Amino acid sequence: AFCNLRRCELSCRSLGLLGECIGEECKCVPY
Repeated sequence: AFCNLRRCELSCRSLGLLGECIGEECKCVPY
């Protein structure tokens, strides 16, 4: 499976941030 970027985003949105995928995993970004 791919990284769930379309849900990673909604998760970082709860912190007021953007979401981003690196390799197979999720992080948040200041963008």
